[PDB]
Amino acid sequence: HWGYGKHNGPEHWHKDFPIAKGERQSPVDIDTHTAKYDPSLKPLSVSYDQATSLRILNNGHAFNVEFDDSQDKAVLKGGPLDGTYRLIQFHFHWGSLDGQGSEHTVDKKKYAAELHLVHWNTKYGDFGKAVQQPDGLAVLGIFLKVGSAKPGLQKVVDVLDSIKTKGKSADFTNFDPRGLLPESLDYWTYPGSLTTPPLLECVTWIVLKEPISVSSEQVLKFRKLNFNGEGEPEELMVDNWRPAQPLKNRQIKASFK
Ligand SMILES: CC(C)NC[C@H](O)COc1ccc(S(N)(=O)=O)cc1
Ligand SMILES: CC(C)NC[C@H](O)COc1ccc(S(N)(=O)=O)cc1
Ligand SMILES: CC(C)NC[C@H](O)COc1ccc(S(N)(=O)=O)cc1
Ligand SMILES: CC(C)NC[C@H](O)COc1ccc(S(N)(=O)=O)cc1
Ligand SMILES: [Zn+2]
Repeated sequence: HWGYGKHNGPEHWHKDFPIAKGERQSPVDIDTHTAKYDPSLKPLSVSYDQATSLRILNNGHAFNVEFDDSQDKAVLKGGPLDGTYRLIQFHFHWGSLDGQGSEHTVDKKKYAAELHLVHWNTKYGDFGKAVQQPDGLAVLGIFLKVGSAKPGLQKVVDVLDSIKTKGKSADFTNFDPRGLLPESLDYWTYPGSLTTPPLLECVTWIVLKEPISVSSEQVLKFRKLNFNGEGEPEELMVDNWRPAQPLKNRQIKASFK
């Protein structure tokens, strides 16, 4: 199956997922001098106060913190979006070293990691229907750099020991994702795709300009996770990022001057 190794990584994905070479693939490089300020872009509305987290899962490619998305409890609206998008999960992509790990890049700069808060459009009823639509998902992407610790991340870091290997899960209730946001909500936005198979072209990407800082100890604990299942030869879960894809016939818009 697909992965991030030499024999199943991003250069192989097109053989089972031909949309890998499609017209609106993600991630991309964000050329800050080419992105156009769009004064018609509305401010983002992040309403996470009623969020209900449930569980954290090692799925063999990353770890997902999952939410109750059966009601409008934690939603994203505004910005480039029409309608209401419900938070279903967040996850990260990260590197084996601090100089790499993010999926999007900014003027070719790579950050140490990237957080993805995944939301689906409520007019399609459920997540599986939404991923079949060009405006079905909105993913809020947030860069991580290494510096001071992020206090709101520590609860996640401290549970990773219990989900070391693929298929393990743990209860993860009462987690507040507001503690993972930077101060500013200035953003870039463009139409794109899931960055892992099935690579569906269903995502409005909203990438925040301001990174969050995490400590070296926090990201070191990400790197102790395993791609493999329990009892299998250990493969550290590192460098689970897809590189930048061709922008093709797309414009990146900026919410800020
Ligand atoms: C785990 C054992 C069966 N070995 C796996 C097997 O060789 C499959 O190899 C592959 C290699 C690449 C892919 S793709 N186009 O999804 O990235 C799929 C299967
Ligand atoms: C009805 C409520 C409790 N929520 C149910 C909703 O279908 C959420 O289901 C989920 C939530 C997250 C995921 S994962 N590991 O892909 O991120 C999968 C199914
Ligand atoms: C209506 C809500 C609760 N749906 C979102 C929820 O997370 C369900 O997630 C999913 C996940 C997968 C599918 S499938 N295998 O049909 O594509 C459908 C819904
Ligand atoms: C096809 C459906 C039902 N299952 C999809 C699967 O859960 C993958 O979901 C996702 C969700 C988000 C992303 S990312 N890295 O772009 O934010 C990638 C895969
Ligand atoms: Zn992701």
